[PDB]
Amino acid sequence: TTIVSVRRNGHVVIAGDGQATLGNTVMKGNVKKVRRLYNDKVIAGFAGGTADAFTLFELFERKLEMHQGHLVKAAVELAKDWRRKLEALLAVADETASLIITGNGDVVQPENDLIAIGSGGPYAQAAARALLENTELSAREIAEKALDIAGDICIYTNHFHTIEELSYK
Amino acid sequence: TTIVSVRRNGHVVIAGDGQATLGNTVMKGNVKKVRRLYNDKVIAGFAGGTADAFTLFELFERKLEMHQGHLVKAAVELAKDWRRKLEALLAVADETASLIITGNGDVVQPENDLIAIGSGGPYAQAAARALLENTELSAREIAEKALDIAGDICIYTNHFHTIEELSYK
Amino acid sequence: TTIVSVRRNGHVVIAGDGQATLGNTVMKGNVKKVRRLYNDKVIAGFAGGTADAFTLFELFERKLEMHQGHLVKAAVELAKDWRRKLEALLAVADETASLIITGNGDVVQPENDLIAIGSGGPYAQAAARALLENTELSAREIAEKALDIAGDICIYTNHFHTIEELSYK
Amino acid sequence: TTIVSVRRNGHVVIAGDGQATLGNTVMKGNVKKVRRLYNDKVIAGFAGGTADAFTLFELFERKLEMHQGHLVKAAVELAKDWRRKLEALLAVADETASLIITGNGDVVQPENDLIAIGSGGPYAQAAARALLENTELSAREIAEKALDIAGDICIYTNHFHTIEELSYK
Amino acid sequence: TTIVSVRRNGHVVIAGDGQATLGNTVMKGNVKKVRRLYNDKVIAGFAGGTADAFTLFELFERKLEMHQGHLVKAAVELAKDWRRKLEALLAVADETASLIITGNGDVVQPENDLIAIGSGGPYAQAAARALLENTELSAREIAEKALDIAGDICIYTNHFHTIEELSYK
Amino acid sequence: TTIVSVRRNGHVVIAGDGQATLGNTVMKGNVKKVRRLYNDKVIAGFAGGTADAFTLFELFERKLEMHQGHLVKAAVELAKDWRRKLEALLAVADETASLIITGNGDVVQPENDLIAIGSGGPYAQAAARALLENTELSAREIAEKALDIAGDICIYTNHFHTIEELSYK
Amino acid sequence: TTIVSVRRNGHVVIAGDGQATLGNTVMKGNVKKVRRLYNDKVIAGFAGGTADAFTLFELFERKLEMHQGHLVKAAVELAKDWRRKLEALLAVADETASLIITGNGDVVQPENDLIAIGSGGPYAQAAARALLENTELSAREIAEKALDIAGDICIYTNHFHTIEELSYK
Amino acid sequence: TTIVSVRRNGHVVIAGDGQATLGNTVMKGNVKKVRRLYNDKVIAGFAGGTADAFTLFELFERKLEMHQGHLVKAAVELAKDWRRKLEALLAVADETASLIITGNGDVVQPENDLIAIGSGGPYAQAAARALLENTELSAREIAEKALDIAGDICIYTNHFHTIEELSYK
Amino acid sequence: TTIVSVRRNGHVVIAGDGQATLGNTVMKGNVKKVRRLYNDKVIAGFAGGTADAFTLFELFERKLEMHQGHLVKAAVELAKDWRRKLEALLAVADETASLIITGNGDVVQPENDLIAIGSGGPYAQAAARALLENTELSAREIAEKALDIAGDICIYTNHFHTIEELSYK
Amino acid sequence: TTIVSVRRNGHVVIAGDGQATLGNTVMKGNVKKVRRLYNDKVIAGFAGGTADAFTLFELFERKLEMHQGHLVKAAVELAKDWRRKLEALLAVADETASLIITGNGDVVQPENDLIAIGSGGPYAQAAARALLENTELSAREIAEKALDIAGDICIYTNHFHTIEELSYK
Amino acid sequence: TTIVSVRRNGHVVIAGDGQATLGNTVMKGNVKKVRRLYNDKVIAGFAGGTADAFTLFELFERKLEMHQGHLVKAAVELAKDWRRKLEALLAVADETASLIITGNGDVVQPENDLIAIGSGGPYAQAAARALLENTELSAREIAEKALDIAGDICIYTNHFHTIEELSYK
Amino acid sequence: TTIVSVRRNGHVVIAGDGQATLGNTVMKGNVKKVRRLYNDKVIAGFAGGTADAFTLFELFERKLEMHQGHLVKAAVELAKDWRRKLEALLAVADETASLIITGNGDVVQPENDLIAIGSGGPYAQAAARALLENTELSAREIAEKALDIAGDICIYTNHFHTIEELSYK
Repeated sequence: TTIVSVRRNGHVVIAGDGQATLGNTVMKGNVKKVRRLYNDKVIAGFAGGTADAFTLFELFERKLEMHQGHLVKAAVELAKDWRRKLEALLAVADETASLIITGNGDVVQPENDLIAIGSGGPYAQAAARALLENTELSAREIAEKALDIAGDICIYTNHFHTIEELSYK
Repeated sequence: TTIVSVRRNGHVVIAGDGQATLGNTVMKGNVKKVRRLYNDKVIAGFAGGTADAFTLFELFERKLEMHQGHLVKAAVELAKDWRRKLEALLAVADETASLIITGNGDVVQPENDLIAIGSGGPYAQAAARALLENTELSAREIAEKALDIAGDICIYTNHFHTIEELSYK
Repeated sequence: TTIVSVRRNGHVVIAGDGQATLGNTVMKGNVKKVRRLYNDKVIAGFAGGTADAFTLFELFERKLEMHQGHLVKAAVELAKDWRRKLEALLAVADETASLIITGNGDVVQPENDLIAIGSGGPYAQAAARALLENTELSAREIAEKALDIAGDICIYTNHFHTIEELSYK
Repeated sequence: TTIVSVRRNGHVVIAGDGQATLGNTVMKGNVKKVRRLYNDKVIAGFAGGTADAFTLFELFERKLEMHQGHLVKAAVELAKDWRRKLEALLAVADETASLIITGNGDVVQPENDLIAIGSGGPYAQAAARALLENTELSAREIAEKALDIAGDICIYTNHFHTIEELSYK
Repeated sequence: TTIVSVRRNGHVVIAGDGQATLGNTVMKGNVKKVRRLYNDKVIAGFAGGTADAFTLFELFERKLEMHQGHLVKAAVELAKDWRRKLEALLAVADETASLIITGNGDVVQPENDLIAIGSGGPYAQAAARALLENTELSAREIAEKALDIAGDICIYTNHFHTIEELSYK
Repeated sequence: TTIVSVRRNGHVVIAGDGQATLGNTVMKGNVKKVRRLYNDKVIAGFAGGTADAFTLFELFERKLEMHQGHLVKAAVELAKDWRRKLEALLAVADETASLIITGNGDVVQPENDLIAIGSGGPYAQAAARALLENTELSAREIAEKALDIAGDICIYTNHFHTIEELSYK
Repeated sequence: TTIVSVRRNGHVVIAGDGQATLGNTVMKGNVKKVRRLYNDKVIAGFAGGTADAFTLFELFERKLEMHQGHLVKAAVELAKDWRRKLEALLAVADETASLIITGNGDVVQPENDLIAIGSGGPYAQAAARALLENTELSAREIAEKALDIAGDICIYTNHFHTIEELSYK
Repeated sequence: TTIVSVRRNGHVVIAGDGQATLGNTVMKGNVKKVRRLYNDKVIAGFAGGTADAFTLFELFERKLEMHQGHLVKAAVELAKDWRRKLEALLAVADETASLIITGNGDVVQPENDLIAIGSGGPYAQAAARALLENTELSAREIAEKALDIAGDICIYTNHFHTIEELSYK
Repeated sequence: TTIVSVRRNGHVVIAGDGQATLGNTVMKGNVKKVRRLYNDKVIAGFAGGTADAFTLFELFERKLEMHQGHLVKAAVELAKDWRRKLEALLAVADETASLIITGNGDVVQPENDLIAIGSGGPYAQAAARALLENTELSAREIAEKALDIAGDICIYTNHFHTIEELSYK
Repeated sequence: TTIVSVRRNGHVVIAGDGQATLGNTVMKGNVKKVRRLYNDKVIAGFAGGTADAFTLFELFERKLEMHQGHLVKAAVELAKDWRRKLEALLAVADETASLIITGNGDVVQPENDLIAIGSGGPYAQAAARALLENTELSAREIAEKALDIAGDICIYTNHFHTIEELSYK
Repeated sequence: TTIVSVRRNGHVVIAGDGQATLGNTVMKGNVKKVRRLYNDKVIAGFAGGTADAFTLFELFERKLEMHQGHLVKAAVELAKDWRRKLEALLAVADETASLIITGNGDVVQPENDLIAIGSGGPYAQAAARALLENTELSAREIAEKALDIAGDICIYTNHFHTIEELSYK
Repeated sequence: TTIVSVRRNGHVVIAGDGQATLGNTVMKGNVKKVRRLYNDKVIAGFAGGTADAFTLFELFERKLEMHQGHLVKAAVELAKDWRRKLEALLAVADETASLIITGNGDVVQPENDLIAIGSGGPYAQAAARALLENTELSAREIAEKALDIAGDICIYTNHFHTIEELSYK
């Protein structure tokens, strides 16, 4: 799996592949790993088992309403509620911030709001970081291009894309 | 990796992917796994390390000259010379026969001259066997279509193709 | 085990083998892995332990009545009730849709309503996909032929068949 | 793999399946695991890798000539020559005796000249022993029927047969 | 251990050995693994820990009274009450049917009412299947002879016998 | 540890050593591993951790009162109550019967009421069985002599003795 | 396996079982593990692979001639010649002494010329030691009775016997 | 460690880090992993043990003289001479070609003369590939920037650089 | 990770790196591992998962208010409340004392109020101890210099710093 | 860790080292492993984690008051609670008795009130036992000298001492 | 095993137990582990296999003659001849020095000519060191008393003694 | 084990501890791990087995004479002769340079001629680096003080010192 998030110029996106691997075989190639939440002003991407991550969605989407729609707090609260047999990673972003929510119940603020998680995560991070620091490409162009390179390199990442973008100020 | 060989209507082909995998990463995606030998009337495909298999080429191409270019004998003789470690598989075919030459030094005659070796071997075998018994497709069409399906399913097989065909009577 | 589902021309079928394996030995060779439900206009096939899957039947057949006989909703509802980790897979199809219901509680829509689950799943998928894209065979002919190839290749799949077909518009 | 040998009424046979398994997949289903030697008055069957066992053939067939055609001595001598990186089992029989030649270099005289080696060995032994002690069936009938049952039970044994019989006094 | 059940000509029997093994040592050699139930018109044999299986007896003998003495229903009901893992296997038979009740809570109808469970199960199955298909022996003779062979082959099965027979129409 | 129980001529005894071993070192050499229960007409010996076994005592001594002082029933009932994180063995005997109560919750009736459990169990069993079948020694003499031999042979058994005898009819 | 040697009243014997075990299955039950040497005034028993031990025979029988027939010296000399890829144990006795010759090349003088080697060795030692110290049985009676007990207890020892006795002064 | 090679516009460079890791500790941070050869018109970089790789240098620098200074042939010849207990990777480039020389004795032509080997190899490949396909940066700028990103991501790669450039035509 | 605490001349500091490692890759390099508490007269540093340690903060900051602001008691009370699925270390200091609060619920008083915890802990301890005993550097200078050396040596520690100082009497 | 207790001539002492080891590194060298309790007429020493053992203190010191100050009971009650994923040993002594309270919840009376627990326990036991049986040294002299020897031999025991003595009648 | 050597007042002794352990069982209890050499003015003790150590004897006794009878001489020369690698330890002493000769071919001068090797070595070292530093006992008394304590503590050491003393100036 | 080397102001030293550890016990505490070579103008220290390292001495001292006394060349030549690998580390220094010679046959030039190898190596590196960069201490003072700290922290390093110094220009 590979989930990428890039933020640039009042835009933020999350892109994910669609590969589901069982052993050395592809079960499915069109998995939707990126969705919108909270009246479509919150975007999220997941890596891991479809169940555990879907648990996290509701569990997170709940905390969003339960906390006004405040991204950071909703995530922080959730860090306590998971602190139990789940293994998945969650990439979450809105107009204000971008974070990662992990299995142990950690909440992580990526360095430049650049998120790259999954098996193919580090490869996408390398491509994204490169494009960020040496081009004037858009957050959507960078995330998409980084995801293709990751799929080219990671055996467990493909070339099916789901991309959700968020325009703001 | 995946190597397929199909024989039908005075034609015989060998098709192979181009993926070289190190761990979970792709080192190279355009490996040439299929070549011609002996004045281009013998075709061969390999699966395994580039070195050990290249050893087998020369070691086999030698026995071809050393034995008139009689395919079967040259292979059988080689079975003794490796009977010492090498881990690679060799698919070899000509106008007359088609065989597999393995690491332990075995020589195997496939059931209907259908060869499918490599990690993605079995999946290509299933696709080929289906096409063979249920279509009127050519040996080249069948091998190519089986190799794509194998690449689609096997994590260790890609969609780069090298195909060598041999027309005869 | 191998369960195959093919949909073509107002027909949909599910086919399964009959092998039950304990270690390296065959316990039973005539397991019924495919049944009809809901007044025989819903067909289902399972892979896994006879118990956990039979749990899923009732648990699913319940939701069918509880939800009008609506296939998709009944499955989606069940995804919550299992979200307690049973290890079986369920292939379910009717006139309208075809889905897979897994252990973690996921519900999956296969790409072209082609379902291939079990140990021998991928091999049947390869054969089915081939036949689908290169013949004019019926959904029943394709599923049966794909199941035989799977049984030929999978050590854990045999040649006992249970097939349930569904004619509609 | 199963190899069976039965001796009864001046007859002795060796029967073997044809399955070659790689992981959980069948590579080949028509392997010839039984042959004749020494001007066709010695029969042998093998279980294991095609190479190591083929080494044993020549290595054994050599000792046969080197020792007159005396079955027992030729085998005993071989026990020293292998006393080194081979893993295979050898079933050998003639007019006089029947033995097993193993990897460590042991030579074993089965209890009632009933030999059953391979993964499916014990199941064929049980069927054979039953038929032996409770029927008047021929050595060929017993070996064949025992091999089918073994193929039915062993995941690693099939229903392809190679049978070599030997009539004498 | 080994439990065998054979049904033939209005007779049904269950036979079991007496070996209790701890590590590589025999704790006890005269374990009673076969008993009668429900006014002695139901017979049962068990494989596993003496406790867990004895739990199953009462738990099963209960359902028998609770359900009229109907063998199949009593077993099916029990499949729910155990749905923890108990680790034992239960062989149960009467005038009407013969079944296996397992640890996960499965209920299994053997192919020809031939039951062979335990470590030595498969060997007894092979001998029984042979005798069944090639002799005219009684259900008691076949079960006993199959149990001896299993004890001869299985390290964990001995030659102490407990046999319960049931004559009917 | 070695606990021995012998029954002969209206007498029954239990004998145990006194060694407590931690790694390769002796912590204690005078452990009391044999006691009397239920107004001193029930004797018991244990092998394992001093805690888990002492749990078993009370848990067993309870069921004795709870069930009249009936040895067998009290033990059988206990088999359910332990069917959980204990690892110990219990040897229990009275005027009527002698049994072993194990960790999984099994209850075992030894072959000739001869009990030998612990690391040095099998050696004492061999000595006891010998004396039983070839001398006219008393149950106390046999158990004591078998325990010494076991201590001589087992690294984990010493020569400190605790013996409890029970005279009856 | 179990090899026993007892010396008493100008007699010395060696007794061994006949079981050959492969995994959990019995290959052969009538192995001859005890023989005579050097004009039948030297007896020997072995435990291990039939090959390595047979190597030891010749290698030892050689040193016997090479050293006059002196038991101890012949064994001691051999200790140097094996001081290399053999794993077997050798029990050797004559009119004068009794010893064990092991794989590392050690020569061991048992305590009271009582030898018990093999998997079932210790159990036979316990029975033998008991009989020795508490009966007036003959060396042949003791060894035989100890071997039966060992076969009763060891999973890897049977009840087939080969006994060689030696009468002297 | 990380070795990168980029070729663009009549330039070719090799860049490497300087980290030497022992366990989880840094032994040295200024290792020179890139050098010039053959009168400074051949550049090379290595990954692995300082010894084995230095062996490869001389062994390769030898073949360069021994073969005119022809890069490809000198490498191919070396592939035979190593076809033995070395574990290192070699990156080699000149005016004409760029190759990798591995431990098994393989010679690999990278896809677009882009070489990225070492633990941090794949991350540098992703950054380089990105810059190549989306900027107009120089081969030196790309290699340096890709090496920094690799050092940022790989625990086993640092930010010490050794860069050798080659201007031609 | 690496947390250092030094106390000297009415000053006490805590210094931590910023590296977050996942596998062999750096997720984040600017983690804040040191904070102030209780109206900024208590400083704390953590090592481990961001979640479990953040649990400890609140859980500890709670006990501070709950206990007057008494450092030692608040920590000791917490030792009971965690005596449960957390894995983190906590370095805590004020005007009066300095302690470590671990996962099992231990509270440890370091030897000279010198705290060095984390993967790079011991290396920082060595540098700090050296500086302490051989220079007149400030507690802040020592901690910072020790942290750099630790980051230079530990693969899992970087050179991002967060330092909190506390001036008192 | 090494805790020693010696009782002689109306005196009883407990001595412990101060080493705390993490991996192969010393975290702390002046740990206080011996304290006084219950108005300083009860002494105790611990071995293990500082937390779990400190739990045991309070848990034990509680039972002391709760039971009067009667040693045995306070310790026995504590054997409950630890009787819960935990590990620590406790040495406890007063004017009347001396005992060990372990992790499983056992209470052990040492042979001659000589207690030696911890990694270095056995070595101190050896030295103490020697001095006891061959000198007229005081209980304090013996315990101190035994502790030094243990620290000299045990890698996990040092030469920091904490000694608490108790004079009585 | 346990070998002790003590030197005091113109005396030097070597003491050893007699236990030979196979698995958890005692093979022999009266092994002679200490002998005299070189016209009985050199004493030696061994720990390990009887063979490898006996090799070392001759190999050492040889070098003694080959080098005048110079103890240190003969041992250092031997260090080269063993530089096999087979497993035994040798304790050697005369009028002048005392050394240990190990498997890798090291020669070690113990601290105060106190040698304690074997499984029970460290325990004897502790007892000896105690007695040495706190009594006026003889080298023979100390070694004997230390060996008993070691036998009491070590599971692999018994109370059979072989002691060789050497009086000089 | 710890070996430290510091070079400062025309001086260079090597310091090592004396601990030899077997399991968790100290075999010896006064091992000499540092010596002089080549007419006492070359100093060396080793870490590892006494044998393998002593091999390295002679093997290195040889190359010194064989190569004039040139430190670097003698070491480089040796790198080939070791390229069957004795597991040891070698620290070597003279007037000109300082290097490490490792087991795989690598030769490493430390960063500032500061060498710290062994289990306690990194701790001594931290202390040394600190002293170097923050004091005006001598190379001998720094190495000794760093070795003490390492011994204080490493469980496998003690406080016995061997120091060799070398004065030059």
